[PDB]
Amino acid sequence: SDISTYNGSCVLAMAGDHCVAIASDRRLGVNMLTVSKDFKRIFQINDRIYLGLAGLATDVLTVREQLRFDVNLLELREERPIDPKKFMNLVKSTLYEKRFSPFFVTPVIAGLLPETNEPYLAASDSIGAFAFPKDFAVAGTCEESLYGICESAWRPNMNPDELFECTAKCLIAAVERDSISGWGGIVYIITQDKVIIKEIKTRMD
Amino acid sequence: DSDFSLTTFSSGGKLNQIESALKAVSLGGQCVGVKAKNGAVIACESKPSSPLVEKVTNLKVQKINDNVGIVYSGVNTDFHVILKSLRKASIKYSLRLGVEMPTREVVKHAAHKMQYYTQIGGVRPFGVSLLIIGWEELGPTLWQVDPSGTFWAWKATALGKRSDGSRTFLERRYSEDQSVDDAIHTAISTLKEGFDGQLTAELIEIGVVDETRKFRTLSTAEIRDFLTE
Amino acid sequence: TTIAAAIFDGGVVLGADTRATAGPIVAVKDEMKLHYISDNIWVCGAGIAADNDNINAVISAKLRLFQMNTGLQPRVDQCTNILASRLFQYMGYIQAALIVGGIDFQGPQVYQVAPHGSFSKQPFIAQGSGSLAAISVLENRWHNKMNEHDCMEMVADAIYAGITNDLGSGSHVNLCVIKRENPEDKQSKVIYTFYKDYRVPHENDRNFRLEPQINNIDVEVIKTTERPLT
Amino acid sequence: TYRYDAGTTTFSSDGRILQVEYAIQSINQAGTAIGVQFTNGVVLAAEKKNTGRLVDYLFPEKMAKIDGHIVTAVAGLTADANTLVDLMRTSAQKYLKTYDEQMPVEQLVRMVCDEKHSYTQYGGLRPYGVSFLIAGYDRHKGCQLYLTDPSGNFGGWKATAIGENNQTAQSILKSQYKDNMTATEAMDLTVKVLCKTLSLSADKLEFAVLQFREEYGPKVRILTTSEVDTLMKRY
Amino acid sequence: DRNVNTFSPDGRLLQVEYAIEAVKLGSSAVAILCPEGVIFAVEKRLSSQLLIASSVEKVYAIDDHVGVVMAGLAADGRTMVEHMRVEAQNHRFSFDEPIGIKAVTQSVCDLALAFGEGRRKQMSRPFGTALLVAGIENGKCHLFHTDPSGTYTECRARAIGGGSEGAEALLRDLYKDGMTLHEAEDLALSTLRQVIQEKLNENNVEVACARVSTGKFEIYTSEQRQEIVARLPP
Amino acid sequence: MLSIVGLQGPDWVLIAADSSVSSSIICMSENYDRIAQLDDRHALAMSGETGDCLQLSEYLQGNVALYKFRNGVELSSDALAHFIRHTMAKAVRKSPYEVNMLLSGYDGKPHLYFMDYLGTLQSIPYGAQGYCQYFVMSVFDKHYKEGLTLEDGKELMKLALNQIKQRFTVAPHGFIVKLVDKNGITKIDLE
Amino acid sequence: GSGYDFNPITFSPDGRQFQVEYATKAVEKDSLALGVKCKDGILLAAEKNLTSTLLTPGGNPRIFWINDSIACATIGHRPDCYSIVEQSRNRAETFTSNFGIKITVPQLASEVSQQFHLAHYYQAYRPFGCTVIFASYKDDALYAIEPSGAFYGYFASCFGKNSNLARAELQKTEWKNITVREAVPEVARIIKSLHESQFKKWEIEMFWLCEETNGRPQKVPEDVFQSRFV
Amino acid sequence: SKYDENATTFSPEGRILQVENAMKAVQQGMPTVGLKSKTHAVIAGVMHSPSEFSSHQPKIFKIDQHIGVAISGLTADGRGLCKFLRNECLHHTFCFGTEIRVADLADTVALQSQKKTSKVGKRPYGVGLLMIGAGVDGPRLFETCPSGQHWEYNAQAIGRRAQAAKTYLETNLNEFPDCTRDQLIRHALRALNDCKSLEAIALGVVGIDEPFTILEGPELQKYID
Amino acid sequence: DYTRSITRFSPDGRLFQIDHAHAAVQRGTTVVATRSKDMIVIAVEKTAVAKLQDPHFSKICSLDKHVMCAFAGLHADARRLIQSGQRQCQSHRLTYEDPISIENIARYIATLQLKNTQSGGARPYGVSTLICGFDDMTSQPHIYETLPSGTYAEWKARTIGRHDQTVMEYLEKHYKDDMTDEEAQKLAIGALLEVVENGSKNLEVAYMKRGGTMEIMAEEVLDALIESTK
Ligand SMILES: *C(=O)[C@]1([C@@H](O)[C@@H]2C=CCCC2)NC(=O)[C@@H]2CCO[C@@]21C
Repeated sequence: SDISTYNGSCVLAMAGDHCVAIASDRRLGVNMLTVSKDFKRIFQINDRIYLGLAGLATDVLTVREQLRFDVNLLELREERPIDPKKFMNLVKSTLYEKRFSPFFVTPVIAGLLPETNEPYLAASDSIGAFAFPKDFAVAGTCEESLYGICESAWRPNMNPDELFECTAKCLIAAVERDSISGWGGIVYIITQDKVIIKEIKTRMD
Repeated sequence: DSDFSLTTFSSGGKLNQIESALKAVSLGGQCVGVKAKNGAVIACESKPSSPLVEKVTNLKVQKINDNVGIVYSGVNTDFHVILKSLRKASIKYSLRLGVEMPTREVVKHAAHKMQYYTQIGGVRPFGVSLLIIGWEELGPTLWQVDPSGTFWAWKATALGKRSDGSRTFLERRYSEDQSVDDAIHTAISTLKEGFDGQLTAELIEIGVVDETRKFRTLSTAEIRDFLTE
Repeated sequence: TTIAAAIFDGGVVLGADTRATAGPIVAVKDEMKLHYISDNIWVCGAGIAADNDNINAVISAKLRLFQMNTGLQPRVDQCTNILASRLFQYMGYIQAALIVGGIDFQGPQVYQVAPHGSFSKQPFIAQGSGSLAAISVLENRWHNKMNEHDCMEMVADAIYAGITNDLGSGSHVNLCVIKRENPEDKQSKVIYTFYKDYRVPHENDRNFRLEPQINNIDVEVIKTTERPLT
Repeated sequence: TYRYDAGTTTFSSDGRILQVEYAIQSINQAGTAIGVQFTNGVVLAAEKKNTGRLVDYLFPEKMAKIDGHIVTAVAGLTADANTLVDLMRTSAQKYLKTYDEQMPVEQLVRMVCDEKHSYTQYGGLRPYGVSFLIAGYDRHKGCQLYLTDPSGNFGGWKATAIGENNQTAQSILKSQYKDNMTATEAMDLTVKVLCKTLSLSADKLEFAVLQFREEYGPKVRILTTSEVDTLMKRY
Repeated sequence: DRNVNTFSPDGRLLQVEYAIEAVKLGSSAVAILCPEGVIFAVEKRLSSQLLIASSVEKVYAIDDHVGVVMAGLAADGRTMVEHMRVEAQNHRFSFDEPIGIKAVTQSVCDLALAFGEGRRKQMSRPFGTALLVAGIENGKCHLFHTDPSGTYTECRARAIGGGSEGAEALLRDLYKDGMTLHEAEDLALSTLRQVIQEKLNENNVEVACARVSTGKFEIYTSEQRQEIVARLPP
Repeated sequence: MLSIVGLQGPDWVLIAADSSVSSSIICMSENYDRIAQLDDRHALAMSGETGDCLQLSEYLQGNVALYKFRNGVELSSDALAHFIRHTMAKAVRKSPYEVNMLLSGYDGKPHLYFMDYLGTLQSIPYGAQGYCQYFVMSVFDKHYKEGLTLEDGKELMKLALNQIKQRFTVAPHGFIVKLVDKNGITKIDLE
Repeated sequence: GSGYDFNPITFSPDGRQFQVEYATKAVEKDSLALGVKCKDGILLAAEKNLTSTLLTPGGNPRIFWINDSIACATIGHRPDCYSIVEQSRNRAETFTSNFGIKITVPQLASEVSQQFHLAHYYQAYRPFGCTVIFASYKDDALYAIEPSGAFYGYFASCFGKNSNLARAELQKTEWKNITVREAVPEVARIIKSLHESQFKKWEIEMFWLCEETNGRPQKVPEDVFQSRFV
Repeated sequence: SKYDENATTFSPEGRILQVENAMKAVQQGMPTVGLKSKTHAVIAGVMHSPSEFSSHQPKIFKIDQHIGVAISGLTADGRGLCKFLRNECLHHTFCFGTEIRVADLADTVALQSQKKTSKVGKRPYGVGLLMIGAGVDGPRLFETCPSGQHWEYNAQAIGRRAQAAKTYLETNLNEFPDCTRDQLIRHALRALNDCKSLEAIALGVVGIDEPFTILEGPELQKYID
Repeated sequence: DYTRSITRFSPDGRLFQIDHAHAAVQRGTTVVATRSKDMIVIAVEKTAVAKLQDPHFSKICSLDKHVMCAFAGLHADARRLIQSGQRQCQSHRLTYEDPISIENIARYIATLQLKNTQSGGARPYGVSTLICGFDDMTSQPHIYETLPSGTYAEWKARTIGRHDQTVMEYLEKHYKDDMTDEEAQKLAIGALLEVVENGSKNLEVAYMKRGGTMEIMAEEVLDALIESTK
């Protein structure tokens, strides 16, 4: 049918009280067939930046490696970690350089601002049309489901526990309505001090 | 076919073309740079060809981006080419990353371009040394970029005409605790030391990065205000 | 999308809705469709959000490099020519239906640039899906040498018309008023005032929300690990 | 034409590229750079070329990071060093993109030496007048220290030196270098060798300490000015 | 001067003349044409007995019918014979026939003088090798001589290498148009032995015949070389 | 649509592939070795057009040998897997290799990677390319136990291949199974 | 004297382009060719000092067609002369391809002087040791390009050996007052007066572009003026 | 001498010394003679035999059906020019379907040689061509020079000992226009004989209706008398 | 690109650049490649600071599982030769599926050196290479010596680098027509020791057995063979 639908993906990011939460389904599916339940769609890009690539597994790995190439080169040439906004623009540049042969992945950058520690969500389409939702950034084949659940469920100023609570529950609700998405979830709660990587249980069907 | 390198190591390991470009810098007009606590300054004795020259049309102190600024000593046209390249690199950095190219990134790009021209064939090294000021995370920064493409980082330095005397003057009359106004005064005094006759605000261009971390060229009124004191 | 720029006596008023849709779903409710090009030029764009954002950033970089090297204020017809040439060389594949709105020595100028590279100087322009709902207001309320406030209200009402009548448009009306800092001085500095959320339609806001959020999904955590942020 | 060509990619009557020999001489005129391998890491040290009361020692000049597992000290033209460091960083990240693995140190050294050799064999361009002490770690060969030349020749060294008084530093290392040393022991050895060969102001020196730990992995840290001063004051 | 493609005030390409000198520094080789076949006799210079003689083969079979012997730089001759082999197989592919001896000779000669310097990206210097191209075309053996200048001449008898001039002088009164292939082999080996500085032996010589009866360019084995050296008057 | 099935064990990998090569409706050969031994440690089962699979296998094997010879170190299984992934990612966008692979390698640890023509790389305990996955994944899910012995592994792979034979309409006339362990890639028969 | 005479792009410390000066010497060595603008047309006359009596009578042209309206007298290095003739033909053809009309001698001279200048402006080229006099009645133009690339329109141009005396003699006549048919005897007399005795056999290769030729280049017919002399 | 560096360098006298060296390289070739009658054109030349038992190197070449060239100088450069001329004839017989004029071939070869002499890194062709053609332009003879120029002749001699042939041609110049094919060939062979230091002389003869043909050795015996 | 024809002929007929590349080779470490009926052995002497550097940088390389390769000369030109040879072995496998013939790969390396002698702007490889190995298509071990000139010759036992003439004399004296594998090892080791005053700590010996890969001799077996030879 569609190339994006080939690898079912469901990436969510939510903004809390000086904390972000990026969750993702753990399924590597090939159209309607589940190949794996240990597929990593969220990648740590920086100490306070995580990138979830919701889309074609091929382009998830290609974009992740290309942005690890760009971020590593930037941090070597600048002796400084990349900012969440700098990395957002980097991802936008990476996707628009292939604008006319686009990567079939929508990135979701969940980061904390380097100094203020404020949440920073930045979700783009296949070609880097980045949005900067102060509440939640969704991507993948569960896009409509995630939008619907997070619009009602997300509330401002969620602490890391509450932020994890909706990230997990809201992602579970999204994946359980997407056939090609689910098979376990992983939620990275990024805070000022620690990153909490909680593997949550979703439906395995 | 001129693709051979005209900058080559001499019998003793001395790039004669690099030394020649450095001499061109040494006869290219004195420009001073002073790093204060809360900013940095780059001034230059931009004495025009004649009183008929319009200063604004060939300002030696120029903007690379909102946060980075550059002065030079040497071949004016080489500086203009490097300045266009640095501004283009900064706007490319903004396109790819949404922020002005960092000060040390601008310095490294200028250094890379100059080294490239010292290695590729059919070209001579750029006969300019660039004093690039801008803010890094730990504070203001002044950077010398030589024709070789080697870039020093300085608290203060002059690298133009009579730059040895001016660098001794800076060694003798520089202190870290200087403010941006103190740094501008130090740069103007250094220019006075290495300039024959009375110095005038018309004849020097000053560009400063301050607490705002934005590079701004001082208008002739501000330069005169500094000179009078 | 509803973008509309008109030229009033003292300058240009550009306006845009803040709704980016990922198909039939409203992806963004605060989308920025007014793109700063130069201090005197702003482009409000419709079509593909990535294409609009990137082309506006690229032309803003080109004109910033121009103003730096040459010391010259970017011209609205210059920006429009660059945009039209770039969109023509991509044969309309960069779906950026742009409305350039600026003030140069020729005065306040509003240009349309179609995704295929067809530009046109027009007093008032509306582009996007709600471009028709907007242009109606623009057709009925624009007149030669109107003051800043009337043009602001007209462009905001045209963006609001697109918002309400068009499904692809919605949320807030962001304005950007390019104007000379001293209107009586034609040589005065061209400044811009961006009115983010100039209109926030109250009938278009979330009017209900469960105060006790009802949820019967329980999270079972397979594995937890905590890692330092440095 | 070619009247003013220097024959950079041409042999001499002795059989050595005179541009590579002049580049080596230029390195010998540059600030001393010393590398010392210890148990699970390599310590690189170097003398800054720009050392004045006014020079602001903001960032490393002779020391550069190539990747999380590779660092390089350089003797010679700092500009050519920056160019080849950019090339090495791009190559290491290219290898990481291709294999999802950190580039083996010997392969990055072979890449920079292929670049430097290509400048000595093709194109009639000036050779890269730089000698790299490429310290790094890879699973294959543990922690390694390689000495590159403008000719494009490299060799693994337990400890070595380049630059001015490189022979004196090599002799001092030979007399003093031990195997399976600790990070502190190797760093003190580098301090001793620099102090004897090289004045001696801490801010004039640069230090980087590659260290492989089974837990953290290969970690490269270029010692800051405060760290270099604290380390040197201990001698 | 100082550039490869420069003409002396005498009207000579200096690099071409120097490549001719390089050929004069190469191992001797005598090509004797007779109606039965063309016979190459080549001095194989063996710096040691450890040198595998078959690997310093100065004779190369360009095709079944045409072969070549080099004099001068063995590597430049390798390039020339590689080009000739590609040309012969291309000709068989394009025209379903063996390439003419003159045709392949002319092709390699055209390749020979295509050296250049000073222009952006070709060989940079003339081939320092002279070839004695010989083979059977239309039931006739043809012997050609190519030198670094790119000129080729059909030859009834020719010599290339260090002894080229002395070999030609010896061939003056020793070569006749009606010799048998037996006599052609004898004359080639005699001339070579005379113009070399070592006693002729089957191991330090390479003999090859473009034979009309077989219509093929074969390279003689050690047994055939012994069969020829035995008959020689010395 | 050729049936390649991989099964990763605690210290081994059983990689099986359809041994029947075909031209149109004709089964040209019944013992075609579709599993490519890129290295002595890595066997790459490939499902796709015989020509595409052969060319990709030869390219990857040549590159692995070239890496082993250029640098005196052999590629890991993760490094080789990501090199294959990079090759496929390059190909898909420009000149695609239409081959879905299972890379089984032992470099001191067993590894099985699910790779496809697009370039999706995933380490898997078991998997398959072709339509056989629709038939074998469940059996693996039903019968795979962590710490599976090599004999139990052969039994499970035999069960999966028997399911391919019995339920897949285009039943491969036979399979070639290879054990990738500390001893290398050894072809085996599952009976 | 000094080493500034080997590289065409090298400037002498006096600003002299020595290679260009040597190209001009090559022009001055050649037998003079001249052109005169007349009422009915333009007459180009080239003195051909036949080195050998075996040279074809009327062959070895020095006047060349460039266009159905443009002729080209050539002086100096004959290889460079015909190289510039063919480059002028190519420039006219490219001009027609780009613009449809036929080129004019002023801008044809500018375009060919571009190549003349590139010869001594970029390295890897030899300055053209030829002066080319482009004549066109339909453009009423007589533009001579020099080896440097300096091109000027002339009322009466002349280059080659004894070019100064030939120009001094051309100065004695108001050529536009007379037609080409009465200009031919005058120019022939000029060249015969300046013709050197050492060259026994020679010819006067006259061409004209006139109304009698309908503006087309044409060698002056033998009946009108027998070009061949002894 | 010091300016004899490149074909791109002008000597202070306006002379390209490398071009003059190539011209001398032509003057060192074997005696070549060309003649032109109102109906036929002839090129003849004593082919060079480097060795006693080597054949005489071919000197006359057939460029097109009614065009041929006799090379004098580096025979390899002559073969390269023959390849170029045959390509030009094949692209004029492709674009227009008729045979090119030998004047146009002379123009093209002169242009190529001049481009060799005008750009650094290239050498002038060390060969001079006596090209005879016949067509709508009539019989025409052109002596193309390394410098990049061709001189049209009714008769001409180049190479070594060519002064005697030139003298003979000058003596019989006015006879050539009316000379028949056989008489023009006889004049060619008797201009070469004055250069004798036949089986060496090769002669290509063309006519307005007669296609260019090469006669060598005994075939020319009938034209000696 | 740059094309300065580094390698040109001299008046005496010598390529001086090839002489200089041979000088570079002759300043390289000695290599000794010897063969038996079934096994080839290469012994390279190593100059190093044993207390301060790793002796793991080997002159002996493996172009393929059947092609062993050693070099004398510039280590960077040799690295380029070895890299190209490995690429060519793998490309021959790609194009033929058969292991590249030892003669084929030796010819390829010699042709690389030759192309550097022929390509403008390319410096001849200052490396002489010993390409050894086994061909199943011939059932013969081969040892070719490719020179900087680009000439390759097979040898029964060949040496390159410094002291190459002394080691050649040793090989000629102590060579047996039908040596056993251990006899080939002894010949190579003794030939290298004839110029080296150090044992296993200096020498580096590798070998390739019939239908086998390259195995580097241990520091225990090498020393035992050294003592046995003495
Ligand atoms: C507007 O045209 C629209 C927006 O996404 C818009 C795109 C350009 C500027 C950023 C936001 N483009 C679209 O694809 C949808 C369809 C309806 O109009 C959109 C909302």
